[PDB]
Amino acid sequence: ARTKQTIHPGVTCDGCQMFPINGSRFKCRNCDDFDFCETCFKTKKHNTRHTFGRIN
Ligand SMILES: [Zn+2]
Ligand SMILES: [Zn+2]
Repeated sequence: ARTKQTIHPGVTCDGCQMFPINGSRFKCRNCDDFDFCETCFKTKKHNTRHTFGRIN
């Protein structure tokens, strides 16, 4: 059964252009408007001084 909504309306992964992001959203806390899907957050490097907040 579908028990949680996991689509993030209006949110594109900047790493892979997933749209909309399905699953956990990782928003950069330093960039104004930068987001990763989970695969990209675990897979792609960003700015080493930047940190992501998880939005599930
Ligand atoms: Zn992605
Ligand atoms: Zn950033």
